[PDB]
Amino acid sequence: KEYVIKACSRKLYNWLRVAPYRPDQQQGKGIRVLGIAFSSARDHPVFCALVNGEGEVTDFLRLPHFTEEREKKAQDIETLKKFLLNKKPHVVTVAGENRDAQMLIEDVKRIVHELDQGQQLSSIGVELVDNELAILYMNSKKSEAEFRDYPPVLRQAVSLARRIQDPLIEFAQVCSEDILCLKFHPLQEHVVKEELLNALYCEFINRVNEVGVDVNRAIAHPYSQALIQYVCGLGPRKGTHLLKILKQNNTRLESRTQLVTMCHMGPKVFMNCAGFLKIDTEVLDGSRVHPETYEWARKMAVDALEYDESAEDANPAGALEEILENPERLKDLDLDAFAEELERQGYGDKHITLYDIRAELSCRYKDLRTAYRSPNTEEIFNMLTKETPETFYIGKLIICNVTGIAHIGVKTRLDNGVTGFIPTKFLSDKVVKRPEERVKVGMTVHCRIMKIDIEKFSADLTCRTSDLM
Amino acid sequence: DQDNEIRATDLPERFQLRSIPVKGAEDDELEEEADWIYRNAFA
RNA sequence: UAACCGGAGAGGGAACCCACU
Repeated sequence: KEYVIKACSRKLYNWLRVAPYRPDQQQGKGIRVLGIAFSSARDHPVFCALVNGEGEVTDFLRLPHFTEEREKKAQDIETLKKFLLNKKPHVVTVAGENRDAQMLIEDVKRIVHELDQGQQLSSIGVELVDNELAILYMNSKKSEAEFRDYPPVLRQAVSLARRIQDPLIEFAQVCSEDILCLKFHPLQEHVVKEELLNALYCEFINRVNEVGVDVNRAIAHPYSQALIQYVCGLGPRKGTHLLKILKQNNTRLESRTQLVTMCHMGPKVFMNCAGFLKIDTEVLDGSRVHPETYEWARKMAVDALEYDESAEDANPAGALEEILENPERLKDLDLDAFAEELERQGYGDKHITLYDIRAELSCRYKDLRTAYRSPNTEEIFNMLTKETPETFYIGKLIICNVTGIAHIGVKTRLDNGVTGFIPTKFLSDKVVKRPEERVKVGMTVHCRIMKIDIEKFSADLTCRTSDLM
Repeated sequence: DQDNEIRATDLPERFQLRSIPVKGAEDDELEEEADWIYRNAFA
């Protein structure tokens, strides 16, 4: 049970290393994410949802025309031209069902790139995005209260747009229960999942305390609300009470002590969350600087420019805003003398904590989320096919349904939807009379696997009965 | 009813739900618990 | 490197007259 929870928690920490898309990996803030959500791509209504970088759905369109029709190859291209002319995206987030969905994504990329249809005057790349959490975040009750008119395809496009915006907000908008509907190991059902749910909550609290939460979005956006359920010292009831207080009196945050000046939160509980609450506005209230380190961070910022203080909380603005712009002087600050002054006033050995105070003075509200990771083929294959190559093993018999001949070869599919190419060596031809005696075109035939090349659309399938044993 | 003790106390909500059966660890228990966690945290 | 279709036991009666073996 300990090693199963460790193997599950490693996949959780991998999945809790969020990396949403940003503008150029940094007009307006964020990226206008046009999420595409397909249903079948076979002359079925495929949906698109343009949600802006502020975190709100802005537009939507349908697409019931695809290249169903067997020969009208520009109807999907013409529909995507008329739809992309009616949309102003900044990133195209496409889902994936089969390899035909990858070919449709390639057609959408040919429509976007070969016409400058990423801004209407300049090409903007279409990013491949796996769809496993958005397929279970479009059936959630939160996505059933944002709109009640449209089907789940539009909610899947909106879930892909929100996942490209931030995956931690999706993890902070599913109850925890809802985390136990995503499987990371095939043995987490036999063991008790109460401690596994508490470890998932521990990893979510760790991510929320590393990244941080904004309070000026939890009174405006419902998608960015319910974020205090994973803050330090603020549980579900305390987070719901804080949201009810901030939405009942219309209270806004201009500092961090606004719940201590109005008597909204406990003193010791506010000191626990004195480095986990952040506001858009004092100047060190949107950072991890506590109220017992305000006049030390400001003293090190005054010492980082050699500027005389004006009773600094905001008055010495040259030492305070120019250090938020760029690191001005770090050789004028000495952490040995700073720790010595902290061992006579303040009363505590703060020598490497002042490195974090300096980092907050340089770039406050830093996010520990990792960079956006683009799909590299095994990540693509595992995403769109939902089957990994570690599952298959040499020695197992798999049924393959042949569909087409390549020129003499055997091109088929599996039951899991993976394209396999059996060469003429197993079919018993090179260019000679062909493998009808080995396998039947159209039908499915069991064969013993001898190779695993699912990424490159290859599979070794012995059609000889003497090789199955 | 039962949320007033969570929302009206000067204790954290996570700290309340982290030592719910017995709250707090005293000074005289501190070193013995440190040695017990040192012996038991190694397996 | 493809291909669109689909739903099923209905339903009455009383009275009178004519006719058949």
